[PDB]
Amino acid sequence: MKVRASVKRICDKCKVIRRHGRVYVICENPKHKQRQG
Amino acid sequence: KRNVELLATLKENLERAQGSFFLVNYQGLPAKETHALRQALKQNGARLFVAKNTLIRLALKELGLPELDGLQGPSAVVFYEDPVAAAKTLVQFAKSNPKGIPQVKSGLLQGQILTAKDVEALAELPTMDE
Amino acid sequence: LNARRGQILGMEPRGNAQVIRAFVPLAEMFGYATDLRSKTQGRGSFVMFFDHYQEVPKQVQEKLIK
Amino acid sequence: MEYRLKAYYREGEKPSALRRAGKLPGVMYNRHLNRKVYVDLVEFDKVFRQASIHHVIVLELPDGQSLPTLVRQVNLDKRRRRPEHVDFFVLSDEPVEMYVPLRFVGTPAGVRAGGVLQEIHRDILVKVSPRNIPEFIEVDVSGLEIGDSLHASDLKLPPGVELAVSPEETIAAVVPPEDVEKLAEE
Amino acid sequence: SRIGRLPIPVPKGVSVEVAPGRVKVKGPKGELEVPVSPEMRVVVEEGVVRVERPSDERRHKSLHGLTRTLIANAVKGVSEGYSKELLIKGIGYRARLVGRALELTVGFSHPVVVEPPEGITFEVPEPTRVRVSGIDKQKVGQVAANIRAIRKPSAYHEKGIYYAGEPVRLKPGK
Amino acid sequence: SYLIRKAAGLEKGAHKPGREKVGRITWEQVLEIAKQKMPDLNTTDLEAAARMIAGSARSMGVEVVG
Amino acid sequence: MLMPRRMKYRKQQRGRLKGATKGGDYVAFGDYGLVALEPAWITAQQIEAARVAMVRHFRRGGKIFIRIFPDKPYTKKPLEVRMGKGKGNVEGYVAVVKPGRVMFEVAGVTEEQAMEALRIAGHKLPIKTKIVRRDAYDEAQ
RNA sequence: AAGUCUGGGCUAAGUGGUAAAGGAUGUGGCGCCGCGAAGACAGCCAGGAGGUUGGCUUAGAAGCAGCCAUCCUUUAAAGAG
Ligand SMILES: [Mg+2]
Ligand SMILES: [Mg+2]
Ligand SMILES: [Mg+2]
Ligand SMILES: [Mg+2]
Ligand SMILES: [Mg+2]
Ligand SMILES: [Mg+2]
Ligand SMILES: [Mg+2]
Ligand SMILES: [Mg+2]
Ligand SMILES: [Mg+2]
Ligand SMILES: [Mg+2]
Ligand SMILES: [Mg+2]
Ligand SMILES: [Mg+2]
Ligand SMILES: [Mg+2]
Ligand SMILES: [Mg+2]
Ligand SMILES: [Mg+2]
Ligand SMILES: [Mg+2]
Ligand SMILES: [Mg+2]
Ligand SMILES: [Zn+2]
Repeated sequence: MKVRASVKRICDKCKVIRRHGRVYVICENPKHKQRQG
Repeated sequence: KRNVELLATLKENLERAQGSFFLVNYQGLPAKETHALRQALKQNGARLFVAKNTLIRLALKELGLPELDGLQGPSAVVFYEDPVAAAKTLVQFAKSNPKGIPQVKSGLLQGQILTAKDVEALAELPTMDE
Repeated sequence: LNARRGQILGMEPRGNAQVIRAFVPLAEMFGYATDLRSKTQGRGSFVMFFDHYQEVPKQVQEKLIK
Repeated sequence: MEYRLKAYYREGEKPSALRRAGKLPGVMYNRHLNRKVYVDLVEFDKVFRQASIHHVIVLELPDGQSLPTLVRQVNLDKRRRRPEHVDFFVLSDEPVEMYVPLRFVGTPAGVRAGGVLQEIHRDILVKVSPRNIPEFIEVDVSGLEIGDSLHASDLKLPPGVELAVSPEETIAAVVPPEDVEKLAEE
Repeated sequence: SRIGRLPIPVPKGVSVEVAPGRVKVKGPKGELEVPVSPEMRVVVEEGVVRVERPSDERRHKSLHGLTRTLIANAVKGVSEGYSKELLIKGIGYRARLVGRALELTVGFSHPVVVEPPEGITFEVPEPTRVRVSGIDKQKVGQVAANIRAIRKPSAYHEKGIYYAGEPVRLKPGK
Repeated sequence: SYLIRKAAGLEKGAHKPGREKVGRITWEQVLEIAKQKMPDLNTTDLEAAARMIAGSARSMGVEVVG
Repeated sequence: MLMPRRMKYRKQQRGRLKGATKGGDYVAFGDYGLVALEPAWITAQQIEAARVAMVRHFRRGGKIFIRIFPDKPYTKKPLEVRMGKGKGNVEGYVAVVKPGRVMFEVAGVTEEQAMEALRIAGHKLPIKTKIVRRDAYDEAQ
């Protein structure tokens, strides 16, 4: 997981979800997985 | 709205230029089958008279606005209008039924056909060349 | 061979197998003996002989000069 | 190519108040009259983005009149980049000084080389008759290379329309582009 | 564009009974009770169950689709039933029933024994296929998930417990 | 487009086609390539198998006279 | 980078950043602009950082207009000295910028190419910005 | 000490009750366009093509090392991708 202040879609299979008060970016490519923080 | 208005154009025209236009289900056909029914139905059908391949909604509005028999075959499902009267056929539908009733599974199909100016029934238009 | 600044030259089947030819700097060859064997599950080999001399790119040659 | 726009009269109504109500304060004038007016901001904007200070605008007033106008000047809110006032020039039979669009027909030989056509003048000032107001003024730019230029003298001009600026003025040019190869020394 | 207003086809003969906050789905394979928002109204037609929103704001549109599928999964639950298959891949790895219990052999020094909760049944046809079967779609889903976690699919080899249909994606290992 | 190699002047096209032309053909030598490679295409015309030569006329850069 | 070839006076007082721009508020060269939403002293390094960013995005193409210039000298006392003993030394140059100013404009490049380049350049700048497209309102000025 | 006062609206963070660049399918109100029963958006069932291994390259680059070029054709449709 990348943890950062600016989470972003990185490829077109990336998806911005929002679970339990936090903005995540989930994707089929594990490297693209992001949490905001 | 849209080029669907320029779609009633070519469809009306090329249809109101017939009376014996059949309707097939140009579906499954692969890459070779995509030039099979195409060029061979110009080997028994003059001009570009194999299929016109058009929106089922659009052909319904044509045979309805040009009053041409209102071809109530069953214009649901994949359709493409087998031009027998942009051609020189009627029993050269044998050419379509041939590769159709041979190549792959179900090959080319049928489900409706204007009969000269009338209504060619079910297997009727599918045996009026067999 | 690319990750050693090596420039490729050929591929042919020999004993089949499959033989390659290349231009490669002597410098980036040390223990290529052992890398190849890892890259090919120990099923590959090489022969290697001298050719010529040419330019070292600007951003490497100068480190030697101290 | 001729646009119409509703326009009402105002007296002592605060521009601030009007501006809030979605309305654009303004005035119409010529040699002969001067009236404090206002138009709807949203409607005016839709009109003005094609009309500009080029194509005519006619103001249907609450009394019946329908005066044909040009936009003379528009005052912007510098902070917010939004319009806060319009001057409408009521046209008459007289010749009028105005800005005529330029179409830059052709693709410059300079552009083909990585170059960039800088349209130094996108319109041109002109003496013309309200009846003889053109729409285009076409300019061939295809024959231009890096770095060549045109000078309004090089303009054609339909009959009945007189170049209202000094012919020594420059209109369009082709210059070199931004290049990262230049960054080498930059 | 709407999961909730879609009508729930109730096969014969399973019986949907309605209550405050609950619906009771009884069927050939068992019975299940589905918690339902009191704001939502479940209503029973003929061979069809429907669900209506009291409004068109977020919270209700959200509860809507959920509720119909919650009931529909219970309906399908007691009629056809639910099942997932697990595909054991890997040389040493193989499974078997031991009573009602499932014994996993997956490369650990100890063999692993999973025991089925109420309403869940394990089947071992081939020793490399295991079928978790029950009427609760979510409980079947969970048990399946638990089992698979014992030895998740490797990222370098076709080794571990797999969902049926689960694609085998692999990176090179040097 | 094997046949537009021995009726142009080059064996290898024109390095960077489109701006520099190093050989060309008329509106009928476009047809003799059409005459051979005719069952080779999906068409059955002559000014259709000449538009598929006047469209391969800028891969190598060998333009057309017309 | 940027700085006046020569000045009439070497150091100048600080002043204030009151109000919107005096001018420079409309687009007057390119197709798109980048406009300041807040007041600031923009340093020469900040401008050239923004500039270089845009050329690097275009790489062989487009034209970049710079509509602000750092003519204001920036003074700073030698590190770790006490207060007094005169005004500090000039250490760089800045451009004074109030809301509404157009700082940069691009021309002769696609909409997309202009947008990303202006967006990128804006990140090099110490203030907020909005990108703008040359419209009719601008040409009438 | 004096209203658990009245009416309209928003907020679900205990924000209110300590901060910026910047990031975000949070929520609600606007606005201007686009597609849409001549059937749109989502999922799904077809096809998704030949000249052409596109010129030449590397020993292979054959729609996507890679440069420049980049048309037409059989078409409902299909970018020298
Ligand atoms: Mg980042
Ligand atoms: Mg993206
Ligand atoms: Mg996903
Ligand atoms: Mg504006
Ligand atoms: Mg506005
Ligand atoms: Mg062991
Ligand atoms: Mg699953
Ligand atoms: Mg001071
Ligand atoms: Mg500073
Ligand atoms: Mg910034
Ligand atoms: Mg001025
Ligand atoms: Mg109360
Ligand atoms: Mg918090
Ligand atoms: Mg608090
Ligand atoms: Mg807090
Ligand atoms: Mg918001
Ligand atoms: Mg669809
Ligand atoms: Zn991704």
